[PDB]
Amino acid sequence: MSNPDYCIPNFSQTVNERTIIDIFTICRYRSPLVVFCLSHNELAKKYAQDVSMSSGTHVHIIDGSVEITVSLYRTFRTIATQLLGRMQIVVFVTVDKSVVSTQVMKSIAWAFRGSFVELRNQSVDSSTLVSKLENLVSFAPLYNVPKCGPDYYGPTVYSELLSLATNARTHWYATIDYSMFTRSVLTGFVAKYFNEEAVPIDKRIVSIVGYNPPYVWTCLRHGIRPTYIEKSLPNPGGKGPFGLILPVIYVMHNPQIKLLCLDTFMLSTSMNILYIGAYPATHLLSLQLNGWTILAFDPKITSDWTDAMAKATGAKVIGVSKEFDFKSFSVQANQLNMFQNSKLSVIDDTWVETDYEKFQSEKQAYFEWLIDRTSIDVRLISMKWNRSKDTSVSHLLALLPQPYGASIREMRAFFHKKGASDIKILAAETEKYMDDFTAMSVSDQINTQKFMHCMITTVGDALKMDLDGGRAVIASYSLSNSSNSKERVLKFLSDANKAKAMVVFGAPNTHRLAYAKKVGLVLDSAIKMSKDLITFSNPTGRRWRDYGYSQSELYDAGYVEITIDQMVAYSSDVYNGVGYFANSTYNDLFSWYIPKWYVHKRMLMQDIRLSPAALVKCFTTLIRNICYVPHETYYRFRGILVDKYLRSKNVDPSQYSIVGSGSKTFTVLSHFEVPHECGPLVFEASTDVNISGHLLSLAIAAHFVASPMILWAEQMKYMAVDRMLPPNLDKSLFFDNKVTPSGALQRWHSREEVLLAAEICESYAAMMLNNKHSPDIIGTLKSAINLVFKI
Amino acid sequence: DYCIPNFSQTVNERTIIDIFTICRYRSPLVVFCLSHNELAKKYAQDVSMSSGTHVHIIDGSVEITVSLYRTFRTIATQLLGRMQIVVFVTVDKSVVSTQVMKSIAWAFRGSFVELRNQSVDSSTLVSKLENLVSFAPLYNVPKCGPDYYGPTVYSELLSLATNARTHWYATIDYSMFTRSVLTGFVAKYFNEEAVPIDKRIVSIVGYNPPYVWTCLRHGIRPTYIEKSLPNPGGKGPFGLILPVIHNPQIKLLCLDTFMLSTSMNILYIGAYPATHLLSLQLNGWTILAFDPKITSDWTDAMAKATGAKVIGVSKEFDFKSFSVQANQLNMFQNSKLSVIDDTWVETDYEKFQSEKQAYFEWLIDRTSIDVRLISMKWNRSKDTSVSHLLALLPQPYGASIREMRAFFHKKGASDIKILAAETEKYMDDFTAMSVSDQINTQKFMHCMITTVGDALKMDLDGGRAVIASYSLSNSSNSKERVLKFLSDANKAKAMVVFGAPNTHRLAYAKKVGLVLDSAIKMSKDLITFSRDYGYSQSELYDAGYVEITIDQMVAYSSDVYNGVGYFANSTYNDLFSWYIPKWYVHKRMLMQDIRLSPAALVKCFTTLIRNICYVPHETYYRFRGILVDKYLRSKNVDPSQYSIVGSGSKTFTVLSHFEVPHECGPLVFEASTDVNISGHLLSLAIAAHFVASPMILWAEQMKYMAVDRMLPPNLDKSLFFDNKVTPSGALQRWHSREEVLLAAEICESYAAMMLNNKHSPDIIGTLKSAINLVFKI
Ligand SMILES: Nc1nc2c(ncn2[C@@H]2O[C@H](COP(=O)(O)OP(=O)(O)OP(=O)(O)O)[C@@H](O)[C@H]2O)c(=O)[nH]1
Ligand SMILES: Nc1nc2c(ncn2[C@@H]2O[C@H](COP(=O)(O)OP(=O)(O)OP(=O)(O)O)[C@@H](O)[C@H]2O)c(=O)[nH]1
Ligand SMILES: Nc1nc2c(ncn2[C@@H]2O[C@H](COP(=O)(O)OP(=O)(O)O)[C@@H](O)[C@H]2O)c(=O)[nH]1
Ligand SMILES: Nc1nc2c(ncn2[C@@H]2O[C@H](COP(=O)(O)OP(=O)(O)O)[C@@H](O)[C@H]2O)c(=O)[nH]1
Repeated sequence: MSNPDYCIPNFSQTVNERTIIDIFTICRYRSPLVVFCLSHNELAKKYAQDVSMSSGTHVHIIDGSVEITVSLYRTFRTIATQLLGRMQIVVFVTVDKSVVSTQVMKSIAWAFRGSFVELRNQSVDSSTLVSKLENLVSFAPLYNVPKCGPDYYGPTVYSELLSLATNARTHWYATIDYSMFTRSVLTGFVAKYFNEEAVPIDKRIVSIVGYNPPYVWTCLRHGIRPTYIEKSLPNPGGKGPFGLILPVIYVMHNPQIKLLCLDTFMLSTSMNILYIGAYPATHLLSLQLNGWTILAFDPKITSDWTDAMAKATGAKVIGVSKEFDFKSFSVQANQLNMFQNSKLSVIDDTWVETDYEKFQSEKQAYFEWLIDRTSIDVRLISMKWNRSKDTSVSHLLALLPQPYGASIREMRAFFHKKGASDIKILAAETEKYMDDFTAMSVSDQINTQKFMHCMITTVGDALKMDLDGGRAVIASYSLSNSSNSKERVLKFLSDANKAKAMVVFGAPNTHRLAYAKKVGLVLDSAIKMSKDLITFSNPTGRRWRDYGYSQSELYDAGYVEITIDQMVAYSSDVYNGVGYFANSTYNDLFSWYIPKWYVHKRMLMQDIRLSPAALVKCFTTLIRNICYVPHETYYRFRGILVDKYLRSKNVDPSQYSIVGSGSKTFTVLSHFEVPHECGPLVFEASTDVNISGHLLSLAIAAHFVASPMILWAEQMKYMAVDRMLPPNLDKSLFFDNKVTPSGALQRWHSREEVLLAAEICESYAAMMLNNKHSPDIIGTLKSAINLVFKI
Repeated sequence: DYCIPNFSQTVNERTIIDIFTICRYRSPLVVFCLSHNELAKKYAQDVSMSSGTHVHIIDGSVEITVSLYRTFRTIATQLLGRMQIVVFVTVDKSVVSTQVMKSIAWAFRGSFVELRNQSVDSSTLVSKLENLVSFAPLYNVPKCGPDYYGPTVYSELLSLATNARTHWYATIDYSMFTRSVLTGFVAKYFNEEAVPIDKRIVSIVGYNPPYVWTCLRHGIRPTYIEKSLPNPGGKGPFGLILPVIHNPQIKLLCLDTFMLSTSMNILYIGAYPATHLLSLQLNGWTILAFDPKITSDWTDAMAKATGAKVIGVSKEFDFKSFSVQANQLNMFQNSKLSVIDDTWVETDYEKFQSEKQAYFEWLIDRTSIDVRLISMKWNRSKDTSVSHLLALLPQPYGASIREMRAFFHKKGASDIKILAAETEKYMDDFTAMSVSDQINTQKFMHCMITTVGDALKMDLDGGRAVIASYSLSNSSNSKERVLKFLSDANKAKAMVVFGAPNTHRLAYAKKVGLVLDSAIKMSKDLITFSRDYGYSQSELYDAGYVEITIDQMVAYSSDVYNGVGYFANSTYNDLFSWYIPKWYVHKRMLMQDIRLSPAALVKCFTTLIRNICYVPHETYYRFRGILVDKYLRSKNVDPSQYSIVGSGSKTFTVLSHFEVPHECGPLVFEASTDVNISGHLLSLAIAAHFVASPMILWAEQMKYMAVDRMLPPNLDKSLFFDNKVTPSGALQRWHSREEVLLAAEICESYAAMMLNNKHSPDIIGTLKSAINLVFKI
């Protein structure tokens, strides 16, 4: 009949601008999954029952009654459709590690934005296992294990949700936590790239464009070293060649952030470290330090300590249970023999209760000797400083406050070959200084870490840097010029891709921001834009401007969008960063991109880590539930859309018969062709055409969150024929795709079936979203897909 | 704000609207019974992987009461999730019977499929299984009823010819569902009260055509009461001689359900095959049927399907034999009788009618038989005089055929002359009307089963059953008079089922901006639909009436129900509430099996809010302890007399004896006891903002459950799967009166917390005052 208002499926009454807002809102909950591995199936079943009956959590048990790749396929195909349902989902995995390994299950979990718990080692009465199981029921529908990462150090404290003393509330800073998660994942991705490209460990250095403090920690957590690139040097305003002897004067609650601050910076300066007063050095256990050599001096050191430290960090650890001999000015003393003709830095955390000032006289005289050696490239020495008397020092680059010592009096000195050749430190300056430092707030003390970070900063124009050697760079806002910036950034990226460099690029997505503004989600108050020029502002009222970019602009410059989900899942085997709890609308406005050469080299075979599985079904299923679209009816609508499209190209209806089912979109009756800038699309008599359904649903999802569509399109281009699985990868990572008897990934679609889907994409979006879609989002996707399939 | 749980940023009037919208989807469940577990596993995998449907299989690896408890406690939390749920039941009928599984399905607003008799390669079984995958998230079996006759046609969703679309009139279909359920509830009432079959008659207040069909589907006879009788404008003593102008066999159903309303004994002339009768429940009726094509098998199949006593005669009826001893009419001596004459002939039809007319003019006047009504087809080209003609009517489903229906009756015109020209011109006009206007002429037939009278004045002796529909909420009835009428019905132990707009639910829907004044406006309790009086739960409980939801009525009535189901829930229908008399609630409903329970409402709104607002499971109970702390402070209870625990098992512990003043108390708390407040009361207060509420029926049951209570011996114990049972096999006690009234006392602050102060104080107020009456001292 006439009005669609009294017909189903119904888009006209169910999808208005407020439905679109609601889909945006629901996307903040799009990470419901917990993957929990344990070796006791009766225990799994008990907690599965407890959490589903008490909170409605959906529960699955992969117990080995079914072959593992089939059980994964069944379980995660179901889950993929449900990720926007706003209900928790838990998969218990109780098969052996030899059936599905820790690393494979963690990859799958993170590919579905889930938290991951591995406890299969544990006995049935293990207090930790029972604790984590009971936590499922206490916290559901939330969980206190982070998603997509083992650790979290933000303000959220799940135990506060259970305390009457806090009114059973805790902090929740989604954007800040997600931004930190993102910095972590980008670092992890570069770590994975180094590993995949077999870069020598001493060349695992990444350039961060723009000073970004968290990267020091994230890089050392991943065993790579950071260096910042700044266009200009703000004046430290102190004495010494560099102004770091007394210069003028995100959330991360790490337990011993004090010792982490110095040590992660010092581990940047050199792969070889002399550490005096090392015991216990428990904060080092969290880092990845393959390729580092740590010579540790302390009377408390045991054989047990050394072995634990090398096991946990991977560094070469020579632990000697002695006091250091600061009286012997010989390179042959203190075992410094191994550091001959090598770069070395020294972390001195020794101190004495009585005669401290004169203890500092013996060490400083040792460090002044050691700092100008010639058989050892001595790079930097860190020493505690508390001088009540006046003393002159040689080769002193930086006399610095402690950013995490919180109103204490002790200071830190840094010896360097190019520090001041002579300088007398008086005690009234330092007392009046540390008085100023004691006065400043907690936040202000921490931020003096900038002064330590100057020493691992480079001035220069990032757009002019040398990109040879597969150089790794992380770049977003600061990657820009003062002049002609957008054009210069895209040329730089295009050049970087041509050079086979690894410049990782992020930017606000123009058409997603414009869409979120148009439907009324983002206000002019918070973010404005004219064309691709965007003005941001926080409640503080500080404004900054930056350019939005689109997928087709980047592809034209040789760059392919990848999601944060894909980066962390791809990097799962080396990842040692933080996870997250909530998704953030603000973060979802940004897209991240990697150069085309690396996608072609390493990502054309779509295992689950590089797949769109966690986006390709959940928006479609949400809309079908809201709009009353039966499963088979959905495929009928696809057929009707293709019928209308072919008629608009004056294809005569006798050359094809519409089927509109899940297996056949239409059947070709007689030979015809459709003009297309990537074609013509050719259709042969007596064949079935089945268009690419993933293209259609990814085009919807690209309205709301960062899109895997370009990476998918390159994979789809590769999958015109069967492709043998890579021998170096666990076959289980391909569970979600069809595999032939020969062990090959089975072909997906012809180029016709893909480009036909691209051609009807706009009308599909208009149908599913009741003409409240974005033609611009569709158009940039369509243009990029046509470049992928360029003729 | 940057804290969780978070109601301040998550719940605004727009969230409230979205909750109303999600309530249209609150019937996601399918219960599918079959005998083949590998088939069940295959389609479970197919529908969950393709559409995300949540699937459960009850296969007997776990004892049945525990499996049901586990499965449906889980499902109760998910009913507002806007995702399909399928429970496959593969245990034998001996483990859980068809009627029990159907009662459970419908108590959870589900569709129900019973196919456990089928073999693994049954084409019907596979067909219904594949339908799950094709239609998901929808399904083409109706919820809460076997049949459906509305305009929604699921096959059309699959056809390119229709553009893969079909009709969807949620409000009209749910109103028709409602009529059907109200009828089946009265049929359940008649059965529980063992009313004799001859007395199973219900009065419908206000003319409402569909009730004739729903009543005969349940073996009940309808009677309409209307305050004023508009004369139809035609000839004869009642104006029914030429008055001024879905189901595959609605033609035959329309006349026959009406004719079956007039007498328990029927002479059916020309009855074969009468397939449409097989769908009615006709226990208590006797049908004498004449047709040559009648066989013994047709007779047996007819009595088996309907429960009627069928005498099938394989002859032509003899219109030439003018004695009560002929045509076997002897079985009807000293009883009522009506006659349905479906015969016709294509040669000499006029003379055949002439002879039949002579026969019926004699028959209507018999004295050894009380002949109530005779119907005959009428197509005459000659002028002809007629005696005892009560009505001469078009066939409302006659499309454009030229045949009429004559109705003989002892109170018809003693003699009248029917002019063929007049009837011809009447048929000219009728066949040229639109189909809708044609159908609406069935009101002339229903005139003959309508009584004029003020319903508020009617006699209510003998447990009389009345369906007031919405009619008594019309503003021409002062609230004062209706409530005294209802109060008198309850005291007289009558069964008047009463419906009315719920004043406070409607005001809330308007306040939040769901309903516009362009559609509905209200001043206090006077409501104008674009007019009725709204009623509230506290007004009606004072008049002896208890709210019951439509879900509970159909689940309670499930073993006699033979009505229609529905597919969509409807915002408009949910604005209304239904009420039954307290005396029946106390007699038959205080033991809460699953049919009379709030299980399908008490979890799904709370879980939905907790998901939106980031409320952990344990944190929810901490909030409840915090609310109780504040309440006790506000009553100047010294905080050293209690310690807040705020957990699922203890709300607080009592340290020293203390008391709280209360109009139903005082509430007494003994030292060294744990107090656990009634969580169901709090959840139902939320649900009552959005849909009709089981709160008052629940409260009566809760009052009964201060102590353990033995299970009713003549009910399948599996209907009690969802409540705790004691070692000795009793229903375990629920809560003390202190624990219930404490909940009522904090109810307002709980709704303000859960809905970010966008709740309705009036809805909470009417519930709290009714609960206090339930617990009155
Ligand atoms: N991973 C992946 N596999 C595909 C893709 N397209 C086709 N295939 C293979 O072909 C099958 C289905 O193709 P499609 O017609 O796009 O169907 P779909 O993946 O179920 O998506 P819908 O068509 O919307 O139902 C899958 O089982 C794949 O193994 C694709 O885009 N990505
Ligand atoms: N079968 C049944 N049992 C009830 C009902 N109301 C209360 N109970 C019983 O009383 C016990 C405590 O009830 P409540 O505290 O009111 O509610 P609850 O089911 O525990 O749910 P929450 O307290 O909200 O978490 C329950 O575990 C039930 O066994 C009811 O309506 N039906
Ligand atoms: N492990 C665990 N299970 C629970 C907890 N609370 C409830 N459950 C499970 O959830 C089921 C449902 O109980 P529920 O409906 O919440 O009743 P209630 O416990 O009295 O509030 C129970 O049978 C328990 O198995 C809990 O705190 N821990
Ligand atoms: N029985 C049945 N199963 C289906 C149908 N469509 C999909 N499925 C099942 O659902 C599973 C998931 O299907 P889908 O998500 O479309 O992926 P794909 O069919 O493998 O490309 C498949 O293993 C199918 O067997 C259908 O029309 N009937």
